[PDB]
Amino acid sequence: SQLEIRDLWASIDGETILKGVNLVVPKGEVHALMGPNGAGKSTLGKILAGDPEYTVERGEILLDGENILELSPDERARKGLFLAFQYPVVPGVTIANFLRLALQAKLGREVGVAEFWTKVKKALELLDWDESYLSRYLNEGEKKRNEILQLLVLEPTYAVLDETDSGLDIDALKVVARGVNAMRGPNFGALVITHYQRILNYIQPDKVHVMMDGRVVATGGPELALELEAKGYEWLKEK
Ligand SMILES: [Cl-]
Repeated sequence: SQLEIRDLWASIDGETILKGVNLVVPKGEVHALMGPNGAGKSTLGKILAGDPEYTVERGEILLDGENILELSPDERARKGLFLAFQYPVVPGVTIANFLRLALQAKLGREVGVAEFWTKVKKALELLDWDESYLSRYLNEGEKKRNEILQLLVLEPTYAVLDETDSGLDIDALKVVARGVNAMRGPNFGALVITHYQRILNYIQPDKVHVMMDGRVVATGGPELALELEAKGYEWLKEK
């Protein structure tokens, strides 16, 4: 019934970056994780993904009751954690073909044209996007659109979306919001990681967690993100 990070301690290149992270996202809710850059929010996202460069010293990550820290990235996706499929530079690959490859990898079986197009059509309807988009080639903002189509088609139970790399690029933030809002429901939970409050005007969070010095130092409703945007992180560090 929830995605939970419990007493998580982690380090990289021999240095402790996460210092006892406790963060729970109930299935059915969309939460935000904010914080100064380098204070741990993005490192948490990489550890959730299963980035092997990190060493977990203590803690657990439970997805609906099961500890996934020992699972490979592929195994976590099999348990319902969103893992976008990555592709290189390569010419002549339509978004449609790529999505079919991504869905077949996630499902562990072939997916026929009927199942594929029925699912794609539903996703396009929810996103209010034209089917012609699927004819675009990979590598022809844009990377975000492709990931959002995967979000709707792969139907993960939980998704951790780090949008720090979008900054204040409104188009990119809105594409992700369209996808997250389209997935909202009793069977989906999400954690949106961001430095700026901007995206939260498009994706209203049920709860906001703020991370400083490797741990969550404050939580609240959307108003907390608003006050942080108005006053700055230094204000919160003090009180
Ligand atoms: Cl970080």
